[PDB]
Amino acid sequence: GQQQRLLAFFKCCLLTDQLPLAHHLLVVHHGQAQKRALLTLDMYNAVMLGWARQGAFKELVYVLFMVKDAGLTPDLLSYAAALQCMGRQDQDAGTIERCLEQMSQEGLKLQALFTAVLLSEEDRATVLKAVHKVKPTFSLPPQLPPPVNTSKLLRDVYAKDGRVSYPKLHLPLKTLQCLFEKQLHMELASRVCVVSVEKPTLPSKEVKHARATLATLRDQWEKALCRALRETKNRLEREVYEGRFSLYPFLCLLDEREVVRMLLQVLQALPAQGESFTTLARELSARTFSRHVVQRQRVSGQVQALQNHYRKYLCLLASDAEVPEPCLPRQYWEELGAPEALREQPWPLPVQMELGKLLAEMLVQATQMPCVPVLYHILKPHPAYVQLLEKAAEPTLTFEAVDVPMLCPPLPWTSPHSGAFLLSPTKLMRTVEGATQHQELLETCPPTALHGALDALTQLGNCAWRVNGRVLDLVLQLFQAKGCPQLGVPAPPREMHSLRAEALYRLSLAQHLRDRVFWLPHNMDFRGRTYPCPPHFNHLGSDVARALLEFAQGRPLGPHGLDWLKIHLVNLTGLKKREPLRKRLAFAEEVMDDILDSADQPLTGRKWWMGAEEPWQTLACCMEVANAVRASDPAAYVSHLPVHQDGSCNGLQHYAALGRDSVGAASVNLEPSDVPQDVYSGVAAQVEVFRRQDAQRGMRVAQVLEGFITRKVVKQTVMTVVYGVRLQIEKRLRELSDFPQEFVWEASHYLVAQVFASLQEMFSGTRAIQHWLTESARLISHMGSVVEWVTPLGVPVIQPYRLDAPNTAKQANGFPPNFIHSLDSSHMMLTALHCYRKGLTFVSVHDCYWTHAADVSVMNQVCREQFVRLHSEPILQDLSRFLVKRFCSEPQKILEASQLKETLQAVPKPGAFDLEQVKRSTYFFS
Repeated sequence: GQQQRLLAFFKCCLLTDQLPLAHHLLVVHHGQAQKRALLTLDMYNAVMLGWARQGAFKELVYVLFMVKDAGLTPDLLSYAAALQCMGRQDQDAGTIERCLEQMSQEGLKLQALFTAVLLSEEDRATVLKAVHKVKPTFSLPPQLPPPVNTSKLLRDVYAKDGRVSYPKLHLPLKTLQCLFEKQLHMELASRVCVVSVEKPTLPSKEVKHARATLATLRDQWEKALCRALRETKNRLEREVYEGRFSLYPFLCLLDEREVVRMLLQVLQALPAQGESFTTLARELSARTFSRHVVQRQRVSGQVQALQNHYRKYLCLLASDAEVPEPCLPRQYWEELGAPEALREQPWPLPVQMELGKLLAEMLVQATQMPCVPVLYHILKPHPAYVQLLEKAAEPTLTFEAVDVPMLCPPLPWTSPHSGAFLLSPTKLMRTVEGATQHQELLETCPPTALHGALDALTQLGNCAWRVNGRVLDLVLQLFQAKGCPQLGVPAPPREMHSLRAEALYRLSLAQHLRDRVFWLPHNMDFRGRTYPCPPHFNHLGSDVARALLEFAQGRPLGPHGLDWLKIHLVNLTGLKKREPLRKRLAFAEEVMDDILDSADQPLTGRKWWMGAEEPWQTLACCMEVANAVRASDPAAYVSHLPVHQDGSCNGLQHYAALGRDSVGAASVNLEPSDVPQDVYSGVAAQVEVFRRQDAQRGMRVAQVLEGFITRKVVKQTVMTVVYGVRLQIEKRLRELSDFPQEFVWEASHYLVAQVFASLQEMFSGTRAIQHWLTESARLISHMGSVVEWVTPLGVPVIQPYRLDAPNTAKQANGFPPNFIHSLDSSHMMLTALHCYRKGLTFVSVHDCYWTHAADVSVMNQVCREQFVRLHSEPILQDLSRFLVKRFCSEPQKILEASQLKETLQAVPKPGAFDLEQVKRSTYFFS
């Protein structure tokens, strides 16, 4: 604990150029025997590096003398730093020769020092200049091409074959450069004012009085916060000289005015309900770190180097510019020469928490509101303050530049730490829980294994997005004047105000991005799932958000694209959902008049779209069907709107493929069919028979649920049971007012149990695979080991559930769903990478694959192909061998590891289902 803080303290002092300050602490700690024991070679090297950059040869020699006094043998870092300081001071050749004589005798080879001990380019250059001055020639190692993954699944993606057509964005290179400059200013400020879409309040004395009081209050808060920052900085500095670890350099990394402004912005943004103190502290620490990194890059010229590099990179992503040899974005960034920043790595979690907590305490204490403190400590905004904000109705609402989607193409994920936002540090793992373990597995793993995940994430991020003007205007009209809950636009009206605020933020961002093209990067999850980095405007949020968001890129519909759009509209409405595709197209032809009338008069018309399950998506597809038919050639028409191709229960499909089941294949459309089979309906029928049995039993849950087990409710329960770790299922039951809501929770639980039993009874492969996975997970957790496994792609995935040791039951039940999510992510990533080779634009929303109408058929075929290949590869056998080699090889717990050996060895036997027919399955992703 303390050692990590001390190491963080010394690295932070290098960034603030507070070398005397850091050295004073080091000397005091060295004097104390107990503190000296904590002191380590890495800390000594950090002080050495700072003094070497400062060029203080005498100070560096004193640090080396301290190293000898401790008795530690100087490492490669120590010698690289001594050489760099010698270069900085252009010291005589004899001293450099004596330093190289001390090296290797007690400093290892100079080649090893250059290859390892990664340092800033200035540090390397100074060390090399010293070596050049000294007699040795240094023998700089030559550069070697980056390793390329040889895995069979990824072989096609990473092959050197030239028959590839990588997509290029329509926007010109110069326009992309201007967008880059706008994004760079956004990152610089980490704050962008966005106009509110709420109807402006009439100007009045009370509203104006509230605004004037608020402005005076903000000025007072600013002054008090600045005074508090000065006082805290002085106290921390006094502690540092005294000899006690402080957060003074952490506070100095960012300017006092900037820290005060960020604190005031957090106070403003804090919602009426409030936010957890730990979350707020984490947010403040991460923000301080991001703004510091931005400042360091601009002052040190990393921003200038980034401008040059990124401008060169844009040629690949700009249609007008051309690159002679096609490459993936990460490969391009690597061939150009990734400028890896050292600061990219974050502070230790204790230090981050301490900093965030201190800033939050400063905000709470400093801010005072006449009735006293604005913030109450689970921080709660003062009720009068919330009322004042409501009366003021400020036109502009400031959001974080990270929260807003980037106006520039996302930077390639050359590494987990270095990707997405160019100036703000973005970790690859979305999940906060078990973040350290999640990324430790990623880093230990060879880079080639994670290349596929990085490339897929970059490809999903690269896709352009634009808002729909017509949909946005109609939604604004409904939102501003009252609201339509059934349609999905929140009314002004706990949950209600939060929903209204969420709609306000999303619509405000859409208004800000009224006609600009915005790029949102995609951040992975432990389950390998892909989630957009922008929280406010991610497409996953809602149906209205999906309707607003359409691909900026324009794709010709093609000969069958119009048919795909009409089928998509029928699917979106949900009418005739389990009938053949030809029938769905025919139904679209039958309901075309309603389709057009909805497209033309959403508010005052037939309003047929409102009846459909997804009203806004139905309206958007209506608009694109109207535009298609109106256009002289529908095939020529460019349809921005995404076309979605989900595949029933993907997890159930994975289970049936993993353990070959003929009935399972037929039920989940893994076997060629003409009459599509609804899995949800079959499971509902089994639930109904079990319902009759329970009705015979004393329990009345069945009599309560009679006639109240709809396909939609069974759908939610099936998804939860398979690819879920219950709230949605109970909510579905609540919607039915007729259904006795006295047993909503009881009914949800009973439904979950019955659906799980039904799924196991109908599907032999599903029951066998689930049973083996659950038993293996339980017997792995038994040894205090969280069940980790490598996906077929090669990405490490580790379950993060912990109890303050692994929980045997949480891991045991979680493992089948997490494994299913890992397979789903692997299948989606293979589909995305192959589609990228084809040139298709692929984005994954939840479990649904989204692409342009022309691209739907090719995406479907790629999906089928990848699925076949994936399952044909021995997923079960490889998992069994992997888990044996990992957990079973445990001398400490060998006694139960032998029983785990037996359990893993008894893999579920495959049945008799041919995977090849999946390709010929029409309804697999229809």
